[PDB]
Amino acid sequence: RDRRERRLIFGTIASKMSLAPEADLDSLIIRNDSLSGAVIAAIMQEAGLRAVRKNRYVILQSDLEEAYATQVKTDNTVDKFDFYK
Amino acid sequence: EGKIDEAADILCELQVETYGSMEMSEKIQFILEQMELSILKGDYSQATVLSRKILKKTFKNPKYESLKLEYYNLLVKISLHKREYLEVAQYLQEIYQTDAIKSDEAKWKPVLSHIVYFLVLSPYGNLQNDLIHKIQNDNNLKKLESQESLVKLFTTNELMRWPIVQKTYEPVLNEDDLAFGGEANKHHWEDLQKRVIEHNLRVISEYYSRITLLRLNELLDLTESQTETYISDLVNQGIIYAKVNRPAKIVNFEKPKNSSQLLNEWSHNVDELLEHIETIGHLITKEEIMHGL
Amino acid sequence: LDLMSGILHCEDKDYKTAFSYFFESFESYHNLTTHNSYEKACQVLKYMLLSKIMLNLIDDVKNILNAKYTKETYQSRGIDAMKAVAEAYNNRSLLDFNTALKQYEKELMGDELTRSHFNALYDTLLESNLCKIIEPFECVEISHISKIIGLDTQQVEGKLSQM
Repeated sequence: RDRRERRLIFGTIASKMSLAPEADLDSLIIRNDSLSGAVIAAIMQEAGLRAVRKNRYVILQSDLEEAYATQVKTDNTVDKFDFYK
Repeated sequence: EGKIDEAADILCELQVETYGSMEMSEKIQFILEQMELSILKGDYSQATVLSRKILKKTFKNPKYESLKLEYYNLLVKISLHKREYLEVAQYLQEIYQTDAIKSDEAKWKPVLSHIVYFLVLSPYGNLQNDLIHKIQNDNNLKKLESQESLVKLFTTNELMRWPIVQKTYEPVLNEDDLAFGGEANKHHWEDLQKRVIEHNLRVISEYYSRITLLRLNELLDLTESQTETYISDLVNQGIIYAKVNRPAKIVNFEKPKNSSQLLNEWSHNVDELLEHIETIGHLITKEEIMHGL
Repeated sequence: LDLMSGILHCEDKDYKTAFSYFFESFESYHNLTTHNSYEKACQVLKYMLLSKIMLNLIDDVKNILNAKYTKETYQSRGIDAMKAVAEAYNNRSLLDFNTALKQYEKELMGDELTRSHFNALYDTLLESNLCKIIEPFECVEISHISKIIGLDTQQVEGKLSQM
């Protein structure tokens, strides 16, 4: 999937999730590449799982990028490798 | 020093992010006092959110002396802004068995008069009949027999002696200390009067099929404009239904036509002819036994 | 494109998903600076308030005007007209609905999408006032009906017979 079609997923799931408008999600939308509907669903679920051990209710900026590195693991690079285009 | 709102804002901005749900001893005790500061501040929403957290945790935890008694007082105090006597009546079901088992009858008698006060002001629901018999009811108490008979009075109450009973005996109503609503006397003659009209008008349909609107105002202690206000609320809430004729001033029952005549009302004639042949047929032998001997 | 798509939701209702079109557009025209005028920016604010009134949410209408992030300092005669309609829906009365009609008629009746929903909200609050009359027993004098509705005898009999 391309970059634009993902915001209709992340943005819709965020309606049922509690988060602050200060969230950094406007950044990671570029980092997101080669995902599906099932993988994105587990990303927002992991954001709330780490908030329990951190004693947090509303999802903060630390609960986004830290929880994103878990379910995103498939291959080391997954984004255009490293150069040689 | 005389600070109220400043002391509440400090605790609400700290204890929420302070405890990590490790030690539940001092945590539960301070949350009970945290909602008390919101009462003096005047914010019912701050205490409502905190009331949904430790309530389910304390229920699973064993019962304690000083801890369980704080929940009974806070749930009554939060009713100042809510002004709903139905919700508090369900919260007092726990203290009813607590003071009658763990405690003695010394402190159980004033709680008995308090729990029945929220029952009389209950607008509707089937839990009213279940709270009539209860368990420890009929304790031979002066305040209990007055409130217990008042619940059963609503069937036969014509509202003729209603201002006399409240004036002669006023234990929980006009003059009271705990669970005392209104500035002085004004909310006691309003909320209580609005409830007894709903209970009286409910049985009028079951008794009076056709009643004059001029006579209906005398039984409910209302006027032509005031009567249409209370009857419209019971119909909108799905309580009862009746007939209101404005120009003719005629209030009928308006029996529903969904029975469809023969399809309903005639089905009740089975027991009329079922008890004829079956009974007399059984008594044929009995006739020969009594006369034969 | 999001504004024109939201216009199709005016007659077809479904204002739940239509809010995302008008919300994302308001932030788009706010950053145009000189490229956008003040009137075009206020109309977008009127479309958001008009869409939430059709969706019947009181708390969300107040959050748009009170919060400076949603308002972005835009106010006019037609914008304040949506506040009177939101207050008229809370109390369910046609007095406050027609109160802002006479003073704001310049901007309020100027927009076609607002005037198209004016008669819709006119009957919406009118049907809600009838639900209080129709719920009890019928056969009540018309003179007492107009006092509850708040309009003239000829107007109440004309609108009631239309439904």
